[PDB]
Amino acid sequence: NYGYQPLFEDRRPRNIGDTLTIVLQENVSASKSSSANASRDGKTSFGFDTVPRYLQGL
Amino acid sequence: PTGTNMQLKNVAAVMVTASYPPFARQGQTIDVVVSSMGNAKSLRGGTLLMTPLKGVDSQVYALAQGNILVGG
Repeated sequence: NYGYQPLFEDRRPRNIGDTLTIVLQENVSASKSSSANASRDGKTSFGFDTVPRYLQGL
Repeated sequence: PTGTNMQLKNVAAVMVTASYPPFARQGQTIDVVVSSMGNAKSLRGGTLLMTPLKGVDSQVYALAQGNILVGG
């Protein structure tokens, strides 16, 4: 005797020793990315090509 | 086989309701109500197959099987 068995219920595992089908379908995907930047450019100039007389000493 | 077309006409899926009486004992018989669930037309001369009647705790307290009486 295997005990009471439901008639219309779907066949499910209920006790120790019962079998069950596992459909292994795994799809995992993780990603991450980052960046940082900094820039600085500086140019400066001053030139006196021709200096008038009253400015010579300066 | 899983892949097969089954088009029946003499079978209806039904829900069965019953009342558990006070001090009920195994072997005693109770009346049940049988109600169609989807797109069925009539249950005039049908027969209810073995149906386990569950309680709120989802435990079998009775087994239902018999011939339906429909007014008509």
